[PDB]
Amino acid sequence: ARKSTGGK
Amino acid sequence: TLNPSARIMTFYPTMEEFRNFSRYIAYIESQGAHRAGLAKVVPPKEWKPRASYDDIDDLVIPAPIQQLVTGQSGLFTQYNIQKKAMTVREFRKIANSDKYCTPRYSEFEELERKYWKNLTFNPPIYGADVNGTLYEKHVDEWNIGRLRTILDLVEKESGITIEGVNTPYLYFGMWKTSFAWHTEDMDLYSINYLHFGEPKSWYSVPPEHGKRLERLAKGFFPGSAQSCEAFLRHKMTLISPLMLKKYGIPFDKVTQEAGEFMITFPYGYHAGFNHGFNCAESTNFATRRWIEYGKQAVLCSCRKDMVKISMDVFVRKFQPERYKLWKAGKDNTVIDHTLPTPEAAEFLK
Ligand SMILES: O=C(O)CNC(=O)C(=O)O
Ligand code: NI
Ligand SMILES: [Zn+2]
Repeated sequence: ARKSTGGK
Repeated sequence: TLNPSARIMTFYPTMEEFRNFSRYIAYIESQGAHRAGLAKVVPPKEWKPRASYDDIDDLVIPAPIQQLVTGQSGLFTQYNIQKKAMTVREFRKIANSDKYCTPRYSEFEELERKYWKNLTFNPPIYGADVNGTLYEKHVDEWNIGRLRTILDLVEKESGITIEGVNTPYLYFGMWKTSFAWHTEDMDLYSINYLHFGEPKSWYSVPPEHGKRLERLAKGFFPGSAQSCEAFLRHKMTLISPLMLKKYGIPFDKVTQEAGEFMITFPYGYHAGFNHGFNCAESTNFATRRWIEYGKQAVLCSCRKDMVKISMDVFVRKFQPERYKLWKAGKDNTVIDHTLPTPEAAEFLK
């Protein structure tokens, strides 16, 4: 439900 | 037979060409720009989105991320650790301090080597994914808050807002802050405007060699691949251009400067880094060409609530001949990554 720069 | 090299193109539109955004995207596609995966557009001198950036030092970055990188030999995984909220002022102080500032260099090739040499050391903070816009309300040309593309059908028909995707994000960068190899959510287009600061450098693989990059990525990280088809969507995977060269993946490089737009195209894999303290604005958008990319996008399943758009609205409106076939699961359309969007016809007549 949202754009993200990146995870972990 | 347009842009057969698939190299990154740069465009210098007049204010007249510039005004209608969708129509200029169709134009650059008529010139083959999309084949590179990435294009630069330099807006006309008289254009400016904001009279001044003197007032934003009090803006909040609610979830800055520290970027821990692990790896070696051109292959890395980036872990993005959410730190506490800070202000743009607090961020700029860290960005420009002796600890985090941009190292001294001569040619870009030198800054690039230092990036690939040093990216696992002294983890930087990226002020990423900040909801908001730095365009003034009256700015009618290439306004990232309202580009007026067919992506607007999502909100118009369903009322669905996907932050970052059909709304704008701000990104405050410092030296050695990175974006991992990725295409956009649902394989959409993106637009990125560098409002100010030091440059942002980009790598891009042509959409037509995209699958080749995935096959290679799957081989370098076989565990991640075995547990999620679309693991590159996690945005944790960094691969140097020397590694891409070593295994024959065509790619191009480009540096974006303050005042320049970048456009990324459907299924155009890209990656890169910031040179120092800067601020960028981004969102996604669509053309009619995107609809088939959206129907065929391979999505991440292993994380909850990842970005997924209902294609139903778009197939009904723009491909009514194929809707029943598609709904039966029998639409076997093969994407030709060389073809420009239908809207480009105006420019090819
Ligand atoms: O600036 C960044 O962190 C990376 N930007 C993009 O991936 C984009 O605009 O599509
Ligand atoms: Ni992107
Ligand atoms: Zn996944």
